Amino acid sequence: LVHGGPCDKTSHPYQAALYTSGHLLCGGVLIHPLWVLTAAHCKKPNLQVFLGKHNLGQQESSQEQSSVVRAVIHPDYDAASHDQDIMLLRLARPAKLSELIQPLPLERDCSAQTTSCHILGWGKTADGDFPDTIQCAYIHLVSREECEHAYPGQITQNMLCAGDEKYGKDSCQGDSGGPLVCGDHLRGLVSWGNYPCGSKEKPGVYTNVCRYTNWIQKTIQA
Ligand SMILES: N=C(N)c1ccc([C@@H]2Cc3ccccc3B(O)O2)cc1
Repeated sequence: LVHGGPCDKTSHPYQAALYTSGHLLCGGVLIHPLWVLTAAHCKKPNLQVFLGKHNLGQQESSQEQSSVVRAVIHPDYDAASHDQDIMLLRLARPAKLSELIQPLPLERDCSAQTTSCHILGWGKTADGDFPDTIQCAYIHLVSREECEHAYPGQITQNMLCAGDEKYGKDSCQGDSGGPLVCGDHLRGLVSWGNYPCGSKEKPGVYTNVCRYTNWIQKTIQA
């Protein structure tokens, strides 16, 4: 996350860290003791999910670990266009809940007009380095028209755009699958965006979670 700052250790209990080959690949969202919601482009071999983490460089008393039993990619995910970029991860071991491990409620209502959001993760910071401490930033939901102009013919109804014209607060490499939180509900998933990271002109693109209400439930019920 570029142009943000360290999160408060207690303000992100739903945050997941996804590892592959000994390094952080993506973020994720705990939405159920058995399920982490992430981006479909985060599918990599032998994913290890870490819950209750704040500082990646140190073993913490609150952290929990789990292998993936089943990675469920949306049937209509299109890798070339990033459309329907959502994946459900079934945890091998259900998450042991505490004050630092809790699921985030999803936004079911597509009509919701809360523009004031926040992003978080352990992705590349302004200096081009990967932080050990989780980063936060307040960003705003950009218009469909503004996004459509920034990325011609690449924005679908399954995508949301959020940024900050003021300082260019954006998600970055390593923040993918992570949350876009609006009104203490999951509004989006870090999907893709401008390179180098920065939303001063071209906003960050997020999977639009409200559209997947039915598929999520149907997957968890299976
Ligand atoms: N809004 C942006 N500027 C933005 C955010 C996240 C990404 C990557 C995409 C990715 C690809 C492959 C593996 C992981 C990721 B991810 O963590 O972030 C790229 C751009």
